[PDB]
Amino acid sequence: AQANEDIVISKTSLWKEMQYNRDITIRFKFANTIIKSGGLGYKWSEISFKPANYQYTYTRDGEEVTAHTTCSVNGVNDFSFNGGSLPTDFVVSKFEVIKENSYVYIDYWDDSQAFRNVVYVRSLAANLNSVMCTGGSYNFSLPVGQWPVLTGGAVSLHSAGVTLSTQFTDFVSLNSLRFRFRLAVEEPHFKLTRTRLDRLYGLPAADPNNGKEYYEIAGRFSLISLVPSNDDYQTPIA
Amino acid sequence: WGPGEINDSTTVEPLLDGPYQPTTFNPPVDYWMLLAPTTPGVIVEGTNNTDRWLATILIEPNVQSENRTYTIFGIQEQLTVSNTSQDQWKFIDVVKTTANGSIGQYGSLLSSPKLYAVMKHNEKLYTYEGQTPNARTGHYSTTNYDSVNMTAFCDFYIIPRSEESKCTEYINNGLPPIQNTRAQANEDIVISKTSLWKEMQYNRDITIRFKFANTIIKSGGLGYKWSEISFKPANYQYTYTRDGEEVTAHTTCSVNGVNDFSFNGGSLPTDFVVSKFEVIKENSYVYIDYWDDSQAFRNVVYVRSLAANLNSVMCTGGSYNFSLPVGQWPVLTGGAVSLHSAGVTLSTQFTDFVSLNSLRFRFRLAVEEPHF
Amino acid sequence: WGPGEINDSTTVEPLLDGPYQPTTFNPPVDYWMLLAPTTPGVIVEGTN
Repeated sequence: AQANEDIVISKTSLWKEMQYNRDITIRFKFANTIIKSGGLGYKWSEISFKPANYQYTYTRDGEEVTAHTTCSVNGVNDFSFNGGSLPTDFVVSKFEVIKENSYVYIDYWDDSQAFRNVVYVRSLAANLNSVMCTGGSYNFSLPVGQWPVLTGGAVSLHSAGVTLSTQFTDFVSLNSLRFRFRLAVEEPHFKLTRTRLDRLYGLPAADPNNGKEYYEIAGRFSLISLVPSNDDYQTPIA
Repeated sequence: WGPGEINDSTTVEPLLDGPYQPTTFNPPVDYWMLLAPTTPGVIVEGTNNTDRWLATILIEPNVQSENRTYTIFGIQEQLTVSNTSQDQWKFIDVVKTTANGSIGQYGSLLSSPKLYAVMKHNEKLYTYEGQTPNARTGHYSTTNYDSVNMTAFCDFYIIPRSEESKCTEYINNGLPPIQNTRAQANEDIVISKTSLWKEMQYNRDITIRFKFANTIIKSGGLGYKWSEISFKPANYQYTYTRDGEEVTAHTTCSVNGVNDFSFNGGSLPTDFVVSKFEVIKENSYVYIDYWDDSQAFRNVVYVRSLAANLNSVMCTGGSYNFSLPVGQWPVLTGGAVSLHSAGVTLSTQFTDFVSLNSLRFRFRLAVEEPHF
Repeated sequence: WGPGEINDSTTVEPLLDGPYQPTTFNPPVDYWMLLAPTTPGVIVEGTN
């Protein structure tokens, strides 16, 4: 119920704007957990994705960069392929599948002077080269009968802008950054086993690594921010 | 100014209702019922249990005219049945009169793909017939015998009214049932010269108006087989009286930390089947955004810090019901969570050369003593 | 900087029981089967 007031905390200062251009690469990977439902032999509940943090190492003009990255997915489509109703059927709750209506919400962190410099950023554009993602295989164990395997899945990637976010607590400030991505479906399909409905488009949630090393993407930086600099009174009348 | 949202919900694509237990039914009016057989013989017994006692027989190929006992209703009954071709099955119909009634010989269909679906419409049982190339329909003189009760003897699928074209296509072809089928330099260029900047501490009396947006959608089935109870963001416009000037604002809402359940109350096609049932609990997050118009809010960018002392508020729920034409309906009543202030974050979008921002407000929640 | 985001915490724990189909069954080892009818007459039928 108090009134309006404006209070200053300290006096004026000098500020400079500077373009930043760095050659960059990013390392990329998924993660998964398989939480099955309780039951006798044929029960599955969740096959979904989780984020994780990683460390890596680059080279640029003879300088080392330790990295920190984390992966997540936005707008993931969901399926539930019913396997029947009998106590030995493939009753299942939740499958995770991706379509080009889904997005990616990965983070990216360094220790270089460039990232340390940019907090008060105006414009941040980049040119990330499109890459490929594929799928592998994952089997199941059953009391009897054959064994069903999730298999296959491929997509393309495409840049969809950058988003920066900052978390403010009662005590400290938390910086963060994301990376939106557009997905483009490819030809390999889901070779999921032991049920009728098959040959769809997208990726599964079972094998995101596929035995590969990791996922690498290269790109560029275009940045602008405000930094302190030197005075200009040295040449008052040039 | 714009919002930021996290969500995905699409559970409405089974397109196959699934196999069901063989059980005595009281099937409702004007509905389609798939007949999935295992071995030729008796499929379903359906009777008016006063006058009419109906069933049908599937027949293996290459069988000569032979009467065979079959213990329908616990009593045998013989009928001369013969087969002509060497690759197709046969379909017939039987009409009974009483407990020891006569036999009404009907039913005719050449069966390549081993499936059936023969149902009623407009107080009239419509029969089907033929062979996969250009098989067609018929009907029997069933003058409103709709009190008939089925008795399923196999596992089967169910279909509603308005897509009889697709069920005709399927009885023509059948489902595909295959289960286990198989760079350079790094420079920094200057934009322009320096600039002068000062920093200001701004405090405003803050009032926020809030209401939530909900959606209920029916899932295909018999009246209760539902999953989708979805959540939506809200959008409003507001007016404020603060220091003589008027304030306009917009606000959206979203929630993270989904706490979902399901009521799988049985397996019969009239049982209480709920697949997705979300009730929030104390360890989740709610989100609020601002599109304000104030001069102080006009200048919110390049923030060093922003604290805001808020008031804890009460949030309660209401009641809901359903309508399936049998029994007595259940009621969904409850809902109460006290809301407390929590951390506040800022996020900025970017595209081409313009920026989009959003003030995101997080609130910690708590459950109350009143019970539900 | 530090890790901040929450995509989704899918907390679905609705199962502590489950209804099944009154048909035949082959029992495996080390489990239990609950049965409770309401109609007078035999309900359980076991045969070896």
